[PDB]
Amino acid sequence: GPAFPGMGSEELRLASFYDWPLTAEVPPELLAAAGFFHTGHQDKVRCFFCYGGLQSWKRGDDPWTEHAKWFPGCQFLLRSKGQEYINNIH
Ligand SMILES: CN[C@@H](C)C(=O)N[C@H](C(=O)N1CCC[C@H]1c1nc2c(-c3ccccc3)cccc2s1)C1CCCCC1
Ligand SMILES: [Zn+2]
Repeated sequence: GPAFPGMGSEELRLASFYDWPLTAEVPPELLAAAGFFHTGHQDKVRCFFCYGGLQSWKRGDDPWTEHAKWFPGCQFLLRSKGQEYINNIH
């Protein structure tokens, strides 16, 4: 099951980005869709399922790609995107 079931809702995850500092550079819509919520500190986000954290986002970073790059064992990632997607990133 998820590490943090309370953030399993995409809508709740999106709401968490109200004070996101990088709206143009990395859209909250994409971050939330990819399982991430904003911690509220700097640009630090975390996946509700695997609890993997990511920071220091660069302009044009793709949340799903970074999710698969750093946390390829996440079951939310697997269910959402499939194994072929994860394999291709590695
Ligand atoms: C360029 N794209 C971005 C999204 C990215 O790849 N970020 C990575 C990342 O955040 N990682 C790598 C796996 C672990 C994670 C880290 N999280 C933290 C946190 C952290 C703590 C709580 C929540 C979120 C992040 C604090 C200090 C260092 C790291 S490295 C690295 C890349 C190399 C420079 C430092 C960050
Ligand atoms: Zn995850």
